[PDB]
This record gives sequence, C-alpha cells and structure tokens, in this order.
Amino acid sequence: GKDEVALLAAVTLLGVLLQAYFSLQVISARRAFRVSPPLTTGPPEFERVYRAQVNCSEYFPLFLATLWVAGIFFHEGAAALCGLVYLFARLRYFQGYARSAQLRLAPLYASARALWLLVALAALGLLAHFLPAALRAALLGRL
Amino acid sequence: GKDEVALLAAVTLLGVLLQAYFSLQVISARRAFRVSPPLTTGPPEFERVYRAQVNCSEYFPLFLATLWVAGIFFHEGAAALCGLVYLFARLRYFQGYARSAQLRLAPLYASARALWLLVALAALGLLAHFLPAALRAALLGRL
Amino acid sequence: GKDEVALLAAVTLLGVLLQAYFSLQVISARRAFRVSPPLTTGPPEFERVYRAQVNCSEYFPLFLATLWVAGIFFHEGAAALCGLVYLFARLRYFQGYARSAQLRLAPLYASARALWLLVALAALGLLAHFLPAALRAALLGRL
Ligand SMILES: O=C(/C=C/c1ccccc1)N1CCC2(CCCC(=O)N2c2ccc(Cl)c(F)c2)CC1
Ligand SMILES: O=C(/C=C/c1ccccc1)N1CCC2(CCCC(=O)N2c2ccc(Cl)c(F)c2)CC1
Ligand SMILES: O=C(/C=C/c1ccccc1)N1CCC2(CCCC(=O)N2c2ccc(Cl)c(F)c2)CC1
Repeated sequence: GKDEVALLAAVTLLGVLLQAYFSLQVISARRAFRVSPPLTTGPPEFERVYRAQVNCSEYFPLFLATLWVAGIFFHEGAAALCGLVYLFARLRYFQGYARSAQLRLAPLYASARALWLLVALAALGLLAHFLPAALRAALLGRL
Repeated sequence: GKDEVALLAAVTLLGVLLQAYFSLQVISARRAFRVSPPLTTGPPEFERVYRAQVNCSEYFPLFLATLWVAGIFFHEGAAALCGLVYLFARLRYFQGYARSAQLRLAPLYASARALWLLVALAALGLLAHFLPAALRAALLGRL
Repeated sequence: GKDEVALLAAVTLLGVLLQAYFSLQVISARRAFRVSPPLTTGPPEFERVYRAQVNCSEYFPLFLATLWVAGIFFHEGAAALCGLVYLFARLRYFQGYARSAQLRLAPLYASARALWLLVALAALGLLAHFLPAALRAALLGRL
C-alpha cells in the first residue's frame, strides 16, 4: 500500500525541500536589499526573486495534486519522472527570474510541459478506469 | 482501493484545470493592460482578474484537503458533489470579480457554503469514527 | 486503511479551520481599516494581519505534504503531534505579527522546528523503506 506510492512520497519531499530553498533565497534577498516585512516592494531584483517564490508556492499544490493522481491512476514511476522534470524546471525558473524576467520563460514553459504531461497521464488513467464500465452499460441498451 | 477515490481524483483534476484557466485569464490580462511581470498593479480591472486568481490559488489546498477527508470519512459521491458545487461557484466568483468587486460576493458565499458543507461531512465522518470507541471506553469506567 | 490515517485527517481538518479563522481575521481588518478589495495596502497593521494570512496560506500545502508523508512512512501519532505543534505555533505566529513584525519571529521559528521535524521523520521513514533493498542488491555484487 505504501510501496506503490513511495516514489511519489520521495518526489513530494523533494518539492517541499525545494520550497524551503526558495524561502531561504527570499530571506537572503530581504537582507541583501534591506526589505523589511510586511513589504514586498523593492528594486527590480528583490521583486523578481520574491515573485519567483510566490509563483512556485502557488503552483506547488497543482504539482502535488497531478503527481499523486497520475501516480495512482497511470504508472507511479512515470508520474515520479515528470514530477522530477517539473521540480528541476522550477529550480531553473527561479534561477532565471533571479536574473531577468525573460530568462525565466524557457524553464517556465519546461515546467508547463511536465504539468500538462501529468494532467494527461492522470486523465488517461481515469479514462481507462471509467470508460470500460460506461462502454459496457451503454452497449447494454439493446433489449 | 483506487475505485473508492476515483470520483475525488476526477473532481481534483477538474480543479487543477480550472486553475490552469485562471492562469490563462491572468496571462491574457497582462497583454490586455501591458502589465510586465513582476508587477501586480495596474487598472482597477487588471488587479480584479489577478486577485480573483490569487484568491482561488490560496483556497485550492483548503478545497483539496476537505474534498479528500470528506470523501474518505463520509460518502465519496457526496464529497464529489460539493467539490463540483465549490469549483463551479469559483468559476462564477472569478467571472464576477473580472467584472466588479461586488458581483463576486454571491458566488463567493456559494463557494463558502460548499466549503463548510465538506468540513461538516469530514467532521461527521471522523466523529462517527472516534466517538463509538470513546463512548465504549468512557462507559468502561464502572469497576 | 482509514484508521491508520484518522489522526492525520483530524489534524488536517484543524489546519483547514485555522485557515478559515485567518480569513475571518483579514475580513475583520478590511472593515477595521476600510481596505476595499482588490487593495492589499493600508496602515502598518492591516498589512501585518494580511501578510500573516498570506504566509500561512503559502505554508499550508508544505504542512499537508509533510504531515501525510511523515504520518504514513514514520509513526502517524508522532506526525500528528508535530502537526499539532506546527498549527499551534502558527496561531501564535499570526497573533504576534497582528501586533508587531518582531513578535512573530519566535512562534515563526517554533513553526520551522515542527516543519523540519516532520521532514526528518518522513525522510527517516522513506530511508528505512528504500535503504534495506539497496544495501541488499548492492551487497549482491560479489559473483
Ligand atoms: O533553514 C532554512 C533554510 C533551509 C534550506 C533552504 C534551501 C536550501 C537548503 C537549505 N529555513 C528555515 C525554516 C523555514 C522558513 C521559516 C519557517 C519554515 O517553516 N521553514 C521550513 C522548515 C522546514 C520545511 Cl520542510 C520547510 F519547507 C520550511 C525554511 C528555510
Ligand atoms: O496553455 C495554457 C492554458 C490552458 C487553458 C487554461 C484555461 C482554459 C483552457 C485552457 N497554459 C500554459 C501552461 C500553464 C501556465 C504556465 C505554467 C504551467 O504550469 N501551466 C500549467 C500547465 C498544466 C496544468 Cl495542469 C496547470 F495547472 C498549469 C497553464 C496555462
Ligand atoms: O464564517 C467564516 C468564519 C469562520 C471562522 C473563522 C475563524 C474562527 C472561527 C470561525 N467564514 C466564511 C466563509 C470562508 C470565507 C469565504 C469563502 C470560504 O470559502 N470560507 C471558508 C469556508 C469553509 C472553510 Cl472549511 C474554509 F476554510 C473557508 C471562511 C470564513
């Protein structure tokens, strides 16, 4: 029961730590630009490091939801692979935005690809779950 | 094991796609008002479309947590129904805010109703889980 | 199957309600300072109550992910205990920030401790899951 989800649990834990890294990066930018909380505004660089964090934070439950649904209704290893791709693309996203708001686009689109890939695999897993029973009951109309 | 959660997995996937739609709406408003990232400020309409997104993003894990706990400790179909009600109310919430910050209140309160409904069903499911064992051990004090 | 997760389901439901309380607190501060949505800016007190909410909202899925992974791969009761510690530290965090942005640091670091504690227990639970099979297959190289 726990073995069939252990790769998804590993990839989830990686995602949590990746978010702890992003929080450390924003904490470090708060000292590197003297931005006192509750302020979110500063130079065109504090805002970029900070927004990259804010975005990744928002997108994290979308990642968790898809990783777990794709991992349980389609291959767990396949879902764990896109889960690693997404997370890695996010490090690049953050690192790119932390430079210019342009250098974030390419790893942002890489993150999108992995997110749609998980959505498709979750969709195909649920389709393959409900469709045969539907096709069976639908064709059960002949009488 | 996966059949008893397949409706919750479906409703979760709907929620993920609803969030992808909200992100597309904010991306479209960024071009329709020339709002360059990392800026979140613009006309009284870019901010509304953008805030509606920000709010739905925040409330998504609350929806996921409740949908799954209510779906596992009370009827899965019942939880999947409020889960559909909440998500539908959110589309209206977004669409209302995307007009005026007043026209969002009614579908916002509809979303709240569905959220409290899931909380109650999760609460009743856990109550019915722990209470009989408590009542039994408590009454086991007579000696 | 549901009994071995019932404490994590309880602690999750507590977290959801704690977030509903934080939303009520921000709604009350919006009337107590006449801050019309979609504005997030006001006195040095509306922003603090509001930011405390925004932060807790962000950190909630990190809490959920860790609580559930630690609860399933290490003791459920132990994970449910740190889960209660984290949530309680968050009430103090909110209440401290709602006063000064300094009085939030101590319950913020208390919240961090509980978060790293869950991460370690999830890590130890997965380590103990994968490591024996690895050590076995690795030592299986003698031939
Ligand atoms: O030492 C750190 C930085 C750690 C780090 C980050 C990136 C790369 C390498 C090391 N921090 C303190 C606690 C920290 C913020 C303050 C509140 C909090 O809950 N935190 C938290 C605790 C546990 C978890 Cl698993 C989590 F995701 C968040 C994170 C940053
Ligand atoms: O084409 C789209 C729009 C799709 C759409 C939206 C509403 C209605 C109809 C179609 N987008 C690109 C990728 C998008 C943002 C960029 C990063 C990212 O992760 N994305 C993401 C990818 C997959 C998932 Cl399932 C997700 F939730 C988010 C979403 C918007
Ligand atoms: O009466 C309340 C306040 C309740 C409260 C808060 C703290 C302590 C004691 C009582 N509110 C209305 C609905 C509320 C916001 C509007 C939209 C929404 O979804 N909401 C929501 C509904 C259900 C859940 Cl379980 C949730 F987390 C959020 C929360 C605040």
